[PDB]
Amino acid sequence: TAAAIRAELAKMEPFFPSGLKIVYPYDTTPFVKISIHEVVKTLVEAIILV
Amino acid sequence: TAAAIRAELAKMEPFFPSGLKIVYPYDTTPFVKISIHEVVKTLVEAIILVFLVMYLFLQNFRATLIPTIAVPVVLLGTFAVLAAFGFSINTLTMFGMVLAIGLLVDDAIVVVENVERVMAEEGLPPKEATRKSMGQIQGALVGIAMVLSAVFVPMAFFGGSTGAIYRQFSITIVSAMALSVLVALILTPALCATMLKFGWFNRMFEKSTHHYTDSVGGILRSTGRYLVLYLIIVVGMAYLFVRLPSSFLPDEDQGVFMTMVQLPAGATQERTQKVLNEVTHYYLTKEKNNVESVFAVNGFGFAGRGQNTGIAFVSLKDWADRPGEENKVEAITMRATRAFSQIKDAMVFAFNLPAIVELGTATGFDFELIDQAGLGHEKLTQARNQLLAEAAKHPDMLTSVRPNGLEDTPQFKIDIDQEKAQALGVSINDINTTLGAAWGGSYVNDFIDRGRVKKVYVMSEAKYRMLPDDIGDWYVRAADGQMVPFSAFSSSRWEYGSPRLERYNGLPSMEILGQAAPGKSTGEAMELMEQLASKLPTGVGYDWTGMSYQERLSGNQAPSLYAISLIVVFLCLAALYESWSIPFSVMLVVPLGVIGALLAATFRGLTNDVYFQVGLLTTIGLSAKNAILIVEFAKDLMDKEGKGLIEATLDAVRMRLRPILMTSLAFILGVMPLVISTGAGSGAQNAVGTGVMGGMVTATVLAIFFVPVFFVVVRRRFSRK
Amino acid sequence: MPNFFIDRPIFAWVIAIIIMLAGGLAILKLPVAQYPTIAPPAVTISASYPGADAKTVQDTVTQVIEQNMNGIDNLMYMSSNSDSTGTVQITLTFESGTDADIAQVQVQNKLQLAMPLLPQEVQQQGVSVEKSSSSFLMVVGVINTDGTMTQEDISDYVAANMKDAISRTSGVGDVQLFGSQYAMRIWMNPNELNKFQLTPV
Amino acid sequence: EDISDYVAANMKDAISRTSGVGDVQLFGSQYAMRIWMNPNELNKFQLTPVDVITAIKAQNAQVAAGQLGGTPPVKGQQLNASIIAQTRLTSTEEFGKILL
Amino acid sequence: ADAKTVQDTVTQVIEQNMNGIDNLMYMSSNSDSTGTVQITLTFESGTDADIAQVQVQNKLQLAMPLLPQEVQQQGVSVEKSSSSFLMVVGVINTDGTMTQ
Amino acid sequence: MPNFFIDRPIFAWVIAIIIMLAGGLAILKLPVAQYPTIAPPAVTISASYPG
Repeated sequence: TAAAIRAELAKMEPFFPSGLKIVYPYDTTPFVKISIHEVVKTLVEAIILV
Repeated sequence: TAAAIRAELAKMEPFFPSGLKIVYPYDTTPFVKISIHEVVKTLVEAIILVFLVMYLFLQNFRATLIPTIAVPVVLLGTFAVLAAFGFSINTLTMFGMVLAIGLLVDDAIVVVENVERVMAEEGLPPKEATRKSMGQIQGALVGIAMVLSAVFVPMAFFGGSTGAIYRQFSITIVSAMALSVLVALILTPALCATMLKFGWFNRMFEKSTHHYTDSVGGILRSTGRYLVLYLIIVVGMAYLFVRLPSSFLPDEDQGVFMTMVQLPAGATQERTQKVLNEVTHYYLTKEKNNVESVFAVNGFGFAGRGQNTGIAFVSLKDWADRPGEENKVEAITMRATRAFSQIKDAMVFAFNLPAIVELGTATGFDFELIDQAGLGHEKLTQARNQLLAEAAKHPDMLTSVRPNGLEDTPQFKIDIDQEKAQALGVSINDINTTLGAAWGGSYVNDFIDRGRVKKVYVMSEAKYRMLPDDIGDWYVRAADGQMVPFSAFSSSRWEYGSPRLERYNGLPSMEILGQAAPGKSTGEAMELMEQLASKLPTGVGYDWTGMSYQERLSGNQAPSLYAISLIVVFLCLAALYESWSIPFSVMLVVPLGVIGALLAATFRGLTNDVYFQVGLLTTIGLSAKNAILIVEFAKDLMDKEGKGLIEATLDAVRMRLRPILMTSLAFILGVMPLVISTGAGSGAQNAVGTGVMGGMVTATVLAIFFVPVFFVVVRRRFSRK
Repeated sequence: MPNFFIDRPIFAWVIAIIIMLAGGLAILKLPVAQYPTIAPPAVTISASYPGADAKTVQDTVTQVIEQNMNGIDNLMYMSSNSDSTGTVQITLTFESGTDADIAQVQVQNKLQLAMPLLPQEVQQQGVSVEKSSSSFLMVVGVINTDGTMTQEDISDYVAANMKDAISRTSGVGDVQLFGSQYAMRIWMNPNELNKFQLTPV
Repeated sequence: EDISDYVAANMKDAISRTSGVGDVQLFGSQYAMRIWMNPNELNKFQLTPVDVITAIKAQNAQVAAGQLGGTPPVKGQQLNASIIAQTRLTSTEEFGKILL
Repeated sequence: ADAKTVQDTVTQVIEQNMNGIDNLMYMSSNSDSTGTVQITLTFESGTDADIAQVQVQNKLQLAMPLLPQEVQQQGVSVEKSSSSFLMVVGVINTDGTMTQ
Repeated sequence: MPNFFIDRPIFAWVIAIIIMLAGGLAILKLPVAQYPTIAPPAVTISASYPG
């Protein structure tokens, strides 16, 4: 859904008035993206130690 | 639903006034109804030809009654499984039975066709034969089936508007093929150990067999020309494959079409009718050998009511009464349009709705042209006007760009002066109501008509509301009781406004239909449009919706799938022969079949429609199945015998003749009708039929003298050095 | 393996048969629908404002409804479009797969919130929400052989007496009417209303 | 209160009709056509917001009007078009110049 | 009210609108002389009750605009037909203080 | 079981390719997130009628 949010948000910039920025404050999506790199990595890295 | 309507009505009929019939214009129901049942006839009947081929090759009753009663068992079982799987009976799910009737005659043949030999080895033993034949065959049936699956299933794994159409073939056949093997390990073995067991007649094959068994091996020797011949036949396809254009589903003659008639905005109801008539009449007089009825309807907008559009449900005869393509909805409705667009001063036109195509292949694009900023109606018109303009300069490629009927019409303002009115002691209310009660209707409340509550509306007799000078008739009592007339607190002025406001997704939009006609690529059009859709003044965005929503979305590469199918046809094959090398023996047939099909499809006026892949996979695979049994008998008549080099291939290709020629002629002569079919549902039948029959013959012989080369070519060239 | 039934048949000669009734039964009741479903669901609110007019229909109803349309799962687009024949139609194409019952629901929650702003005349007019294909299932001809009735008389008969159940029959997603049911009609006249000192009011 | 308006009536509708996008509460408020009463100056004219409202309500409203060449027309008839009548105030000058 | 003054102000109308609703078997209706209107609607064998009551109900919601104001104030309820189940506690007073 | 496969390891090995081949596609078009659906569903009514 975040990927659609931004995808739409991309659609509504080309038409923004004279000088309007879309700062992306508070978002709990980069966290997920990471706490999946972590595990997924400790997996290869599990597989290695064994 | 149609069952119900038609019986709801039923309960009516006995009670309506005097002479009041229900006639039946445009109905789409029965075609489906006839259609899937014209296919039923095919199975039913092809179970008959298969019974006869299983005769000129066997010459017994009860020894024929056995392989022919297999398919009918398997099939019926499929219908159960289908139901299990929450699926329905319908075209896809039936052709997938038809194409599958190959895969059933064969698996039965094959078995009895083998317990037919070994009865030329054991003098007179039934149970001994059938049993012996089994085992040295049973783990072979299991494997083919465990490998044809893949020649099917990796389709119906790519979803989208489509995919779910393929999934129907896939499942139908992945099962019903499985039932084949249960019949095979249950019905066909016994029962052919129950009721199993002309000098210029019989002797035909057998004499001409050695002649085959001779012509073989001998081949590719003191002229290696044959192993080259493949690379030729191969480069053979790939050509023709890119030449043959592709399509989803072949439009059909359902026995009914409709005719638009949208005049321009602001026409009159009385004129609109004129146009309707004439259409109603053209059909009536001219194509009266076809046009059995015409339900003319005027006022009826397909994208919304209007005094300027109309519709015509035209209804044909029983097909059977209209032989040759000239009496096809396609032709009927071809000349039908040329006749109109003539003598008609309105954009009239007739067309046959594309079956199963709830948007799938409506050919072209919707390009909604949105107003992304505070723009407004006028600007936007304009901005379209431009984009529309350029559209024209690039007709270099096939195009036909255009809007929908929101063309701005003259409107007649009437601006009430709230001062003069209160100044004359008129209220605004009293005014408003009078205006738009006489000129716009108003429905006060509900009276009752013979015991059915109905509506009640106040409004001006037509004659006192027809041109701006009548707004001259209405006065309005003021608070002094003096009757005051509009032209006392008001004043009018013609101008231009819009008879439709589109919006799309919340913003004002404007629909622009358009296609890339015969020539270029539906993806160019889009591209192009997008390109000139970035000029138009600032504030104008755009978008796709509909067939074009689903273009940029739903295309889940086939080859990209069909490869995962190679890999699985291989590892399976290997799996089976235990050789990272034997299986190319068989995979290599693949081409020999689709060689026929990408021909005949080119020979007949045909496409890459579905029904082509189904009749392409049913050979691609079947072909690779008769090829297993002729590469399985080697490595065996070789690894488990006193034989080898060509001694292997020997009685192998030798034994694989009667079965091949029998199946191949069991199917083909069976798919006979399909190919040249009558007319109802033909579309579907003809395409199924030409792609198979002409891709069967082309991999029956042209493979029968051809696998053997492979096999040797294969492993001999893996023992080299 | 085969051996089993090879010696002992009549045990295979019944599988086949059971197996056959299996598809006998499963045929009596298998849905012979036309072809598989492939078309995304689509709901359409559709209001109407008596002799209102396009800009008026829409700056006064359509935007009002649209604005209120959110939190609706699986929604691909919506597309208002609405005629100056006093008449609107908003059609929302939900995703593919989506449960039509629900969307149809989802839609009417949010539209419900607009009811209270429409113009009374759009209300009383009757506002509606549906879930069907665009393209017509079938047409039903109603013809009068004696010529004992007219066009206007039929569209009546037909509305009073037959739409009613059709409109109401499962699977009948939407009935159009090729005419109109009757109504007391008060074709006024100004010169008079004028004479006697009367307004439509 | 310039941009709030932007996002609200230029971007909040699609986002909230966006995929996965459940509910969507907006920090800020769309543009209203805010008219501010003056107490003594209303008083200065013998007038309550009641009259104010009254005004607004008939000065700025849309109004269906029917059509020349109406629904069922007289045998002949050629001309057919709407009859735009009274209508909504889009600006702010008018809201200013309303007749109390 | 009374039956006509109910069958034609409300039970009709209401009923000209039960169209749209899914799996419906048949529908009867009472209009008696005490202001009451029942209008039960039995539905095919195992259709989901929760979902039929929706739409039924949901579809009432469009007739209310045409119900008369006396009725839309009392409100029309929609529910699932059971009139006799589990237990029925009774609360009496056996010392004439409290009336019905 | 063994004794087969151990005799006849291609087939074996083949089974092992498929599983991997098969799955591991389902890595390329299988959902992804932090937690699956974990909280219970809730629904909210919302009245709001002037001060």
